[PDB]
Amino acid sequence: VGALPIHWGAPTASERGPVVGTTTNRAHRNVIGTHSGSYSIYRALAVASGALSRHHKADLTDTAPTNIIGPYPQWSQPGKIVSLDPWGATVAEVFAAELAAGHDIRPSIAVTKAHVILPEVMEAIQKGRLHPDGRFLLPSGAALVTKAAIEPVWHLPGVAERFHCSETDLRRVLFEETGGMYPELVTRSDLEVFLPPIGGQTVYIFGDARDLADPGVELTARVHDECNGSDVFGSDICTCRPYLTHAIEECIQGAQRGGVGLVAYSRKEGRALGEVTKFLVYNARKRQVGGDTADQYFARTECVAGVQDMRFQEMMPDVLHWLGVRKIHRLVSMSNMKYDAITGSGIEVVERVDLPADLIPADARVEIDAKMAAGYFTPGAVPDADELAKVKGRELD
Amino acid sequence: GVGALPIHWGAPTASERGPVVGTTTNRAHRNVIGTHSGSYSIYRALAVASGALSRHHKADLTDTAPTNIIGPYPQWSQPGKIVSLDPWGATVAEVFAAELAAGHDIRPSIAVTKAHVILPEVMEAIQKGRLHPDGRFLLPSGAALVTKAAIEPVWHLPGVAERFHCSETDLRRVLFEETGGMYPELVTRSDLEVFLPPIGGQTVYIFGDARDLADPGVELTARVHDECNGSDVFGSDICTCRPYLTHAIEECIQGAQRGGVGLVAYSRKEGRALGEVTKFLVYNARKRQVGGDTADQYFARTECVAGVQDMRFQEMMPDVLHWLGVRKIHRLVSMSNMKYDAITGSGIEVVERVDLPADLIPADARVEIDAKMAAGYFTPGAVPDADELAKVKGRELDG
Ligand SMILES: O=c1ccn([C@H]2C[C@H](O)[C@@H](COP(=O)(O)OP(=O)(O)OP(=O)(O)O)O2)c(=O)[nH]1
Ligand SMILES: O=c1ccn([C@H]2C[C@H](O)[C@@H](COP(=O)(O)OP(=O)(O)OP(=O)(O)O)O2)c(=O)[nH]1
Ligand SMILES: [Zn+2]
Ligand SMILES: [Zn+2]
Repeated sequence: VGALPIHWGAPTASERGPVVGTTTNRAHRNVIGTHSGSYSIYRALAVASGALSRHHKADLTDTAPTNIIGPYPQWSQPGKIVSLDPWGATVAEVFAAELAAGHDIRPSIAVTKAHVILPEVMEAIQKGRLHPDGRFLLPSGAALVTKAAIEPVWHLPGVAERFHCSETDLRRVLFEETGGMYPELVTRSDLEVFLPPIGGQTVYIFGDARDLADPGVELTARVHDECNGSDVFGSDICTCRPYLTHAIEECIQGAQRGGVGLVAYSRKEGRALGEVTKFLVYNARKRQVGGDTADQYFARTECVAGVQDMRFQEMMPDVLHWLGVRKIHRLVSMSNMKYDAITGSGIEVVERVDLPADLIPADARVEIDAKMAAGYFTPGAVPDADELAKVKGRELD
Repeated sequence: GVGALPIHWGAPTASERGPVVGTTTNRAHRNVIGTHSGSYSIYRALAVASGALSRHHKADLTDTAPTNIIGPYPQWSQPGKIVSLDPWGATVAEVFAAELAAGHDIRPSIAVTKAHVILPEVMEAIQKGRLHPDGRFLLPSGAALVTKAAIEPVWHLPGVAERFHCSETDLRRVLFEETGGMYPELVTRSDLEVFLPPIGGQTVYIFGDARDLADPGVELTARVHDECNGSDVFGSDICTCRPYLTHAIEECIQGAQRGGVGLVAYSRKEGRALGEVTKFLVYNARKRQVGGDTADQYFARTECVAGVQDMRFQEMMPDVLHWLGVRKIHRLVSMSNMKYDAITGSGIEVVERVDLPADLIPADARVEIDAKMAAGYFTPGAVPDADELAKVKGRELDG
């Protein structure tokens, strides 16, 4: 009849206990916050307008994962996974008794399958770079994938340790810097788990999810942070979608050669500054005295945002650990921030696959040159001060 | 010091309206619930906790101003017309220059810039002769020249409540309860009317001249598209989303080329605003149910998981149109009766409705679009019957 305890990192589901973040019975709630990231606000609108009963509980029939992921040892190693719930995809199975007992437990992960058709993959086929095999890649250009949507679930003591500050400071600052969101951050130190109203990520798996846990199977992977204006709209000011679709191409070939491929797509728009800040910086970049130069790229963000980047890649490897990933043979990525995080978490990276020069869009030179000067991996020449001062950016029109 | 500046929502001028002060550098100046950047205030907090970002930092807005002048328009002050974004949010540096100088730390909630967008479907449209570069709107590279505006949410709680035909205090209590107590000020600070929710906003892509949006004598082609990452980015063939998005973009480019103007609004409402986890759960149940993935079961599968078919509440979606001065949409590249009802209900005339051509429906999206048509989505001709909707049109899992 009371709220179930949570022992983060315990080796069984029973011992770990379920994340109860629903609101149908507040005496059962054992976390701060609520499911579905931002979309709790829309659920509130649906309740307030009469469309949805505040008493509704999901019918989870037939929703269970299409592919079995874990459990793996990483799920129970202390401090290893702190920003998602390793049991979040299998709650209907591992918490069946708690559900029947009356605890309204929602999945925070869902696993299904798809056929993804990307125009860049269809072109890769037309140009003889890819050849359909009928298993991973079809003649239509469709790739067969497993995909997993993963919503955030933060163990605040683990997150604090991840960031080298005390938990009470992390929680106080979370409370203050959001204008006082969730006073239980400072008022309920007994609650260790937080469901923030932020986007999560989506994992695309090419081949067998279980091979992600076998470091003897060659793994091609990219962690991609959302860039809507490119990932969807193809703006030529940045490398994002070209890098994403190049990685997808490489992942398909990886699977075809008998390995496995992984793309994680994490919702951190604009370096987790959001899109308004991102567009303000573009304007400042193009209007500054001297033109849009690579040697001012980072400074223009700094002046608006007070920081260069807020993605905190130190939590990004949790999804890899959830998947059992223990080694990445081909990391399709250049960022030294991502590379240090992944390898700093124990995961070997064998080959770093930089973005081929011919995929850089017409107004993305400023970005990629600044990034290589800042330490992003490249096999070739790093731009020196003189090359960074070239006005490589297009004028405002 | 000075107290918090009052806010008179929908006042005739920026000065009378008052700035949205949602920063945290000075708590005494805050005059709203919440903070800027939607979801991304959580990351800002992390940056401050880690010591990477000073809690005293304030934006240098030098050179950030809109690339295109949007408004002001009468709709910015019509009662209850715009309740989910701040019409002054793009121009705070100009219209609240005084208050900034009096020490009120005021951030934009809107940014307006320009871009060259290069979509593969547009390149292919050129190869097939559906589109022809003109050098001004569409380049031979396939790049289209656009103005784009990122709009983050700013809610006037009394106006939002009215829009939903419920009392303001009921709306605010339910927002508080159903989020697990997100912002107690919702129930504790009835004097604060304005709420900055931690949700995504939208991005408007304008083909041609933004000022023409306010001129109903200029032919407007428009789509309001709700985010579907798994299609809009990854092209899953279960749904129509990216085909509809890129079809609309093609139509907007052409509209601008003929002397008109185009608009695509891209709103962050993943999975009918249920989010992506619920969306994937429903796909699984669709494909495993007795009798297979059929269109007459499509909406039932969502209701069983989510308790509703849809949470996007299109009732707030026309606000951006009114912000842009749109009074008439000559070609609405959309089918949803929910969107159409909200748009016309809000006073915007719609002339032609442009359905998704049959040949752009992906291989496993037949279930979706048939169910939508049978549910009342616009279609130029016949709607499917009880039979037809009962055909197992959906691919099996793995499949
Ligand atoms: O000028 C820019 C440059 C980058 N981004 C954002 C988008 C996202 O937050 C990330 C997109 O790409 P990716 O996910 O692949 O990250 P990265 O740091 O560029 O590393 P790499 O591509 O080497 O993996 O950068 C901007 O908003 N404005
Ligand atoms: O099976 C589905 C069907 C739809 N969506 C969501 C995604 C988003 O919430 C919207 C996709 O794009 P759009 O913005 O164009 O909405 P629509 O209702 O289909 O109306 P129309 O396309 O006719 O304008 O529907 C799902 O999550 N699963
Ligand atoms: Zn980008
Ligand atoms: Zn879709």
